Amino acid sequence: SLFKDDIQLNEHQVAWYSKDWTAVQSAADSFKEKAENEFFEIIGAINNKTKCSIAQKDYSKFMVENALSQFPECMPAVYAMNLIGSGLSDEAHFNYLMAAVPRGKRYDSTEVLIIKLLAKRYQVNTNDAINYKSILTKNGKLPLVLKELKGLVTDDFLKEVTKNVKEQKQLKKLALEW
Amino acid sequence: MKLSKDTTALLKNFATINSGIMLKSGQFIMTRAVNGTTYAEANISDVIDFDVAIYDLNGFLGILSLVNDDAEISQSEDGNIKIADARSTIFWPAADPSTVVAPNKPIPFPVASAVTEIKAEDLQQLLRVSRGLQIDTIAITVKEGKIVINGFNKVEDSALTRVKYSLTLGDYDGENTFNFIINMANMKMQPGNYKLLLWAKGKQGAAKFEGEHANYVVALEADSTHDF
Amino acid sequence: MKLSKDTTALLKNFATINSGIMLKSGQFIMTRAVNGTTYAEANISDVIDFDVAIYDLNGFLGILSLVNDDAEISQSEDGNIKIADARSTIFWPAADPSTVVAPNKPIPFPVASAVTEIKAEDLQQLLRVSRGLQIDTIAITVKEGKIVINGFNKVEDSALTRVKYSLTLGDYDGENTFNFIINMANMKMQPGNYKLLLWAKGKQGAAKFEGEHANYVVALEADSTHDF
Amino acid sequence: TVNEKEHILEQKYRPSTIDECILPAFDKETFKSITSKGKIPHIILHSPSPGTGKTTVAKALCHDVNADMMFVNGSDCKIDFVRGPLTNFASAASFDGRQKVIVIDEFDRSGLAESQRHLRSFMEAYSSNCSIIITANNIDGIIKPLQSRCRVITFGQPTDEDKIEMMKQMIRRLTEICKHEGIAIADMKVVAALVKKNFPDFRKTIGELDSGAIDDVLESLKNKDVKQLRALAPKYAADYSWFVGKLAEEIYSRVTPQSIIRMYEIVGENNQYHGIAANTELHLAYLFIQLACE
Amino acid sequence: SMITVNEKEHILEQKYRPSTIDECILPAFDKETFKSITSKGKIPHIILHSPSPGTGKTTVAKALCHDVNADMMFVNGSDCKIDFVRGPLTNFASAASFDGRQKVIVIDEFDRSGLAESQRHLRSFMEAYSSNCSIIITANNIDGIIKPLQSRCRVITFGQPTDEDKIEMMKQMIRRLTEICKHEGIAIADMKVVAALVKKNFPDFRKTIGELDSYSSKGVLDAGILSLVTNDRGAIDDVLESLKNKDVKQLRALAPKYAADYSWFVGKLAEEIYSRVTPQSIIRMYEIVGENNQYHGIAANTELHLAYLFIQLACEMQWK
Amino acid sequence: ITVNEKEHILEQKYRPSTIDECILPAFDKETFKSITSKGKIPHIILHSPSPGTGKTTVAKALCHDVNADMMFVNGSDCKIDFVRGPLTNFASAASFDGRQKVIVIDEFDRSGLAESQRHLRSFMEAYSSNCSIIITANNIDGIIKPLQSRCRVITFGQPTDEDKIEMMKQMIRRLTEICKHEGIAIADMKVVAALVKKNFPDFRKTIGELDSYSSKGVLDAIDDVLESLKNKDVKQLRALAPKYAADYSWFVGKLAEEIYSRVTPQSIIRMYEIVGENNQYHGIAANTELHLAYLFIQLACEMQW
Amino acid sequence: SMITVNEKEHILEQKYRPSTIDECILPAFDKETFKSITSKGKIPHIILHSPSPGTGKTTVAKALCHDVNADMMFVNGSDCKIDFVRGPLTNFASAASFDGRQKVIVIDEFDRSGLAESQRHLRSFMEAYSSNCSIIITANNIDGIIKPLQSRCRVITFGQPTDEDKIEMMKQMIRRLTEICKHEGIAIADMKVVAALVKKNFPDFRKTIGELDSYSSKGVLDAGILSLVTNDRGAIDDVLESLKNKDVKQLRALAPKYAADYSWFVGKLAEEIYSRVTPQSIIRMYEIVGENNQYHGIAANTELHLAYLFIQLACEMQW
DNA sequence: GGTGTCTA
DNA sequence: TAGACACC
Ligand SMILES: Nc1ncnc2c1ncn2[C@@H]1O[C@H](COP(=O)(O)OP(=O)(O)O)[C@@H](O)[C@H]1O
Ligand SMILES: [Mg+2]
Ligand SMILES: [Mg+2]
Ligand SMILES: [Mg+2]
Repeated sequence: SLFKDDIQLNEHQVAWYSKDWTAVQSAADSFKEKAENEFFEIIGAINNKTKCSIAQKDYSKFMVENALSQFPECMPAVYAMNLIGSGLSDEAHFNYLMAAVPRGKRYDSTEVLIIKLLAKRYQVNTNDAINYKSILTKNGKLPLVLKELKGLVTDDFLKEVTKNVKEQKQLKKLALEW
Repeated sequence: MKLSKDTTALLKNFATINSGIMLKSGQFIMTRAVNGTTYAEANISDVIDFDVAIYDLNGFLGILSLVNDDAEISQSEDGNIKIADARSTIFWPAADPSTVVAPNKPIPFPVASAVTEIKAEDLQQLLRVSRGLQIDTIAITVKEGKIVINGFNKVEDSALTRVKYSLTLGDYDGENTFNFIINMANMKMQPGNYKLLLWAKGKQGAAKFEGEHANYVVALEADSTHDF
Repeated sequence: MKLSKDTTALLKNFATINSGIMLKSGQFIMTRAVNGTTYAEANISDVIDFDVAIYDLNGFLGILSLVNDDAEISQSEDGNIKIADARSTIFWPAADPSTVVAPNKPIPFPVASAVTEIKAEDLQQLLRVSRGLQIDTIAITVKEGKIVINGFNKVEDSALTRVKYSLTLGDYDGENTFNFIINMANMKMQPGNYKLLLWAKGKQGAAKFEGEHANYVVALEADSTHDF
Repeated sequence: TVNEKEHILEQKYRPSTIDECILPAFDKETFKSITSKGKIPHIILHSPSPGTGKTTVAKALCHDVNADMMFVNGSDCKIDFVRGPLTNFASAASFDGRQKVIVIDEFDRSGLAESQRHLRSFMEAYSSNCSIIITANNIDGIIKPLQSRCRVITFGQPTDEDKIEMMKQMIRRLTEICKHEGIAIADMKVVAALVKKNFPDFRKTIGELDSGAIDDVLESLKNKDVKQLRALAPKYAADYSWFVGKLAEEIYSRVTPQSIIRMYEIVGENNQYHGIAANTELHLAYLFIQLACE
Repeated sequence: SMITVNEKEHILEQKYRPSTIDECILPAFDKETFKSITSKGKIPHIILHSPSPGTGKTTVAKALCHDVNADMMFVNGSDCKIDFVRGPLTNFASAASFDGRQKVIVIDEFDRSGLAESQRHLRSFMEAYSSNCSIIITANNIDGIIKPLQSRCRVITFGQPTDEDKIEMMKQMIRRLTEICKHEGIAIADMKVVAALVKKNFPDFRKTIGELDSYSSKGVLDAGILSLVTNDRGAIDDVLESLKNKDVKQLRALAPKYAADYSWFVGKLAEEIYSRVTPQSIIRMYEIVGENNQYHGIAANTELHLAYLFIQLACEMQWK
Repeated sequence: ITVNEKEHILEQKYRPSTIDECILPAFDKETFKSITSKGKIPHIILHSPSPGTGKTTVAKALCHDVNADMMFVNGSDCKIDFVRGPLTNFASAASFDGRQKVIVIDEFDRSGLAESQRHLRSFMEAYSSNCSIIITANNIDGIIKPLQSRCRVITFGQPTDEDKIEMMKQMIRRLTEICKHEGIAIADMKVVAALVKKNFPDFRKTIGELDSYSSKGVLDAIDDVLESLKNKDVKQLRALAPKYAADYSWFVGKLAEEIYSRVTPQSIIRMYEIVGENNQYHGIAANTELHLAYLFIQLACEMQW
Repeated sequence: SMITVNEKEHILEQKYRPSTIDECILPAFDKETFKSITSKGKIPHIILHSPSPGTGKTTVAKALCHDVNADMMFVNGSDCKIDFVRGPLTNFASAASFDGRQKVIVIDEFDRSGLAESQRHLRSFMEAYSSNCSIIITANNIDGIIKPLQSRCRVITFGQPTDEDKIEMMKQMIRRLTEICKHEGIAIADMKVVAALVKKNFPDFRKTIGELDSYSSKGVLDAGILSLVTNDRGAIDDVLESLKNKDVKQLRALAPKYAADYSWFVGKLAEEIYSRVTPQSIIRMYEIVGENNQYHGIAANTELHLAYLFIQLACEMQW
């Protein structure tokens, strides 16, 4: 591009050939299945009783547990996995549910910022800090405190919130609508 | 405003005490470690002409050194910092004051309990040796009619029994015993010569190093003993 | 005792062979890698006046370089090491001999099987090139009536078939084939010129580099082969 | 005393000193007793009834001793956080030579178990400079060797005398802030009907002005529906120990004699296994269905 | 005269920490077994484990070193991650006792779960330098120390004295509390309140000196406070009577009363229900109470869990 | 029959060199000649799953038979750093002459390797024109879905009764020739076909046992617990418990793993309640050795398979 | 004398560490299998694994080397991260010795979980120079060593002797403890206290010499000290007898006696009730005790929780 | 989830 | 400095 009649060179060639590894690294990353699609992929197997394995997959004991608890027919097994579920292999806790719940069919970040924000300013727990968001959003509407306390957003502070570009998106969001 | 090579020298040092700084129009700069264990203050030859908080002071100073000395720092149209060079213009962010830690006021230092001095190359040996011997705490105390500094490695020696290093500052006139313990982590002073002013009232204590360029007050540790 | 800049030069080198050292009163110092694969010995100009084991020899040497040259090392009152400067005193720990690996005695080197020499700048090229080509093993062997060194990368070439580097030391008079393999990781000699004495009896083998400042014996790997 | 800038009444009116707090007889005197010595030992302040404002008493004892005070949300006190900030704080002698006091609020959060054990050697480590004040809803969440280095002080059972006198204190205080905040007093039985409505929890009653009944659940169990129950469960996850008590209490009267024998097996068994159960919110859901059925 | 006052300390359970092994209040054998160690001058690898806090573990560790004039490295066990063991602890075990002082590493509160790896690394390390340097480990829960490590150590176990030893320690602790009051300007009105402290929380001699500090608020001490101290540990009659009457209102109300000490109460209960009930109901009263006791500490609300016991008992207990 | 001399283990030293010398089922053998004739090798994943069938052996030989320039890399070894440096180096580093470049990546189904897998799927888009990839797997699910796209995955195993008959024969005849070079003696020829039967699938397993027995230069694991639970006895279980007291967290993991396959579907739901409850209460339990005994009995009672 | 003394050591379980393979107390076969090795002079790759500490693993490793006049590199297995294996261990396996001494690397306590990669790196490295240098691994838990490694080694497993072997070892250990007392100036009043130490903690010969150090406080083993050794792991007879008699008064009273160490007691109990009771009652005694043990530490009152066990047992146990 | 360790 | 792995 600046050489007209170049050949083709897909995303992957350009990466690997030039040796910037962030593109290669991102080139690897793009191929992998979307987290949300995996979480859906799994829940349906237990349910509709179809094949799949994990360990090729991201697994939240919570998610399956929660998502499952939805149908009162599942609830007995969700319980056992609840009391007992600790220290079972993510893989085991998978196979319990599999041969356990018989039939089938099936059908915060931003707030965390606000909250861990509020507790740090007033030196209080994450418990009142919920009640503090409440007492404001209703009353006083609290963009007005979101105004004083936009002040402390420091870059270091973002890392305790979340681990990714999702954080610097927030950086601005709160520099914004108040 | 413009900043001389001496001022930025000073400022880089303060940056080691605290990553940010709050600069206020006048000829006086000061900072304190976030943890309040070390405080620095200096008069400067340049005049700071506007209030500004800088979040990464080390980064700011690096940029400065990339411009001519005549480069004119001013307040930006939108409020941030504007470094203006002959042909070039740089923009550095002003920080919300509520995000950067500053001392309230310069509290006068109490008249000294003890007074001595430390020579520039002795303070250097102490710092340097300190990384090598792994001396993480030092004690300004009295031995044989002289003021000495004793280094100890507190991880390996809890009581400060085994003395890895000793430096002799000068003879001591008074009759008082004082064992003033300091945390190496808090000796941030830029290299040079320092009047050393020790002060204590009961469990309270502080040491003020008074140099040509600046002053440093630094807290003495809990274990400190004395009859002052 | 006092240590000249040459002795500490040497000592820093030995420190690369083994992290500690056992120093004995006399003009002779020696060390051996913990794994016994490389041994060094040197006569020094300074006289060591007391037996002492040093656990981190690199650390010790760093400290030394922070004092004047006249700094007088002696045995500490409690036995550790005392480095005494004009105005300052440093204390470094003596180590329990049972924790530091030392060679037993200097075993005489067997009369050489083969003798050659290696020039200071050739030894340097070999070491330097070695990091760049990734040559982790070398072979002193015979080709076309001359003693050559051949480097190989043993991870990518198991047999030592593909030769990445070759250096020609000198012609070879005898009729014997010998392929003497050395592990790059064991060439620790300080840069300089070395008489090179190769020796082998059956599966046994060792190479002694004999320099002006010191000697180094270093094991030939099990895959070395010969006619001796 | 006001902090005339701050944005929240409980925060703007927080009693600065130890008298200005609304408390039990035996309790105020015990606390006076402590600050009297001018130096604070290691303390566990434990509730368990909420909104009695543990962290307020604490923030107070520190003020009466004129101590430099580091605050930590208990949720936030993690192993490494204790290793640097606290140790950074705990270690240094203060230029002004007050006592450093670490207040750790609500230390009965969960995986903090390990930071608790790190602290056993610590507390003995800096005794002169420092003390810790732990704030717990349930003591059994403070590990026993920590309980041992600490004064355990355990809050309040207002005497009937306390009751009335506290009550007058809560009216003349609440009166005073509606003053400063320029809010209108239309009736003086509406003030005192707040001081009564939620009594031991004043922090609560002031949070009402800055704008429970188990009925919602009791009603959903009768209706035997899931959507409502499933939703109500996470609401009470917070204090299960309290809620489960209130539940057995009101279901006992409202249900058949045969169902009383069963409601106890169900709730007893559930209560019994809480703390084993991974997800407490779900474990509560499991109770609700079980109950609506039987 | 004798008692050790650190005097840089206000906190008082620590102002009064014993500096030597004699000043230590311990079982007869463990005291001699420690006296034995200090005489020889060379300390073996020891584990001192409670579990219950307050028994003298970390005091005895420091004392053993004092008494031997050891060169001691005191160390927070939580801070011994493996790198710390490889670096500073190794750098120390290895270094050459010169002052001619035996080197001891005291690793305090070393019973953490995830220090398992630092622990495995010590098992080689403890043998390698056993010539030069010995290790004293302090722990509340010994299972958190790996077997290979217990095996390398003499395991002395605190806080389970023989009744004969238990008695002698409670005599010496009382005597101590006295000598401590003397120096703190605390007046002792009744001596009964001082022995009640010693008995009330016995194994633990920290809380024991802790409660005393607590009460000198208006210093000296009276008998009036004695009623504060002893409390009421008597009469199960109210409950025993309500279980016969098989009613709920009474039981429901009595439960929160005893929530405080369940471990004590449940013991007293099984004791007196055993005699007052039928033989067949004895086999059942044990299943019921045993099962209940067993699950206390799992149970969220202890007050309710106690309620659940009472009903269960009124139902199945049948008796005159 | 080919010998790589200077090799220690017979399984390394006798390594069928050609897709012909490999002992294989009907379709499987025809399949690889099918491939070796076209003189070029596509992107492949051979997966077994039952081990010792000859994955890594067919892989290496496919290179041979086409006279490949082969780069052989084991999967545990093929790392975020290796894929970028040597692998890329070889692909883009030029061999003159004929030889075709093929990168055999062995046992690439390994837990932490999934990033090294993605990085290669992209690699394949990058370098495929100039080389070709053969990955080997015990469990294909150890492989990301996208490598299972651009790779032809051929599945080993299941010889027909005809093939069984005729493969046995080849491993028996092939066992004779090893023993001829080795100076090992065959006392009974029915005892050699006792081993070709006993573990039939497993062609790699048969050769380690053979080394074991030549001690006298002639021919004649959770298993211990898994076996004792089937036998439902106590003396054995009671004794095995203290053995594993050491790492319970590891052992209990391995146990649920292998009992899951070996037991009935209804017993799976139960084995989890039993083991889950046990694991759950470890660390409460005073005596961990006994607490483990308590598990074993509980399991022998309720498990059936 | 008849006992090696490291003599730079006060710690005494280590002052007395056997220097050779004969001085080692081991099962009959493993001693001959080790004798066999040292005679030939070239040592194979061995794993010596306990698990239970104290059985001779790291003593035997050092002895094999002594007896062969090996050139030995002793190494803390925890320190073997992969770089150390590529570096110094390779540098050593490769080197040519020359004293004509067989090279042995002893990797002590090599059973760590995360040294898994260093382990995979040895499986190539062990074959490559097996000509030159042999590796002796010591471990408490063998599953922490990868299969491919076990497979490359002779795995000799300590601490499970035959009853015939168990007897001989306890005779030799007693004999040893004696010879060690002799040299330490410890007077032996009753010999019963010395055999009680050997039996009390048997597999482990470290604690066994450790307990002995513990008891010399008064430099005598008199019957007054023999009284001590019986008590710690002592007779469960009083309870075993009360369970047969199925009475409560006795059981109720015996419970608080053993509250102290429940973890030890419950172990001794299951041990002796197993033999003395019916086969059907064995399956039950485990459910009962297992369930009890399992919930100890949840249980408020441990003394009562123990009472609850006893009744439960007297009811369901038959013999 | 937290903490630790190791390899990259 | 992360992610992989392992143990609460
Ligand atoms: N199908 C086979 N034909 C011939 N030899 C085999 C076969 N399978 C395994 N072997 C023996 O095992 C060795 C390695 O086999 P490999 O193919 O790595 O086993 P796996 O199926 O687990 O990958 C070979 O050198 C060979 O002697
Ligand atoms: Mg302690
Ligand atoms: Mg293979
Ligand atoms: Mg060992």
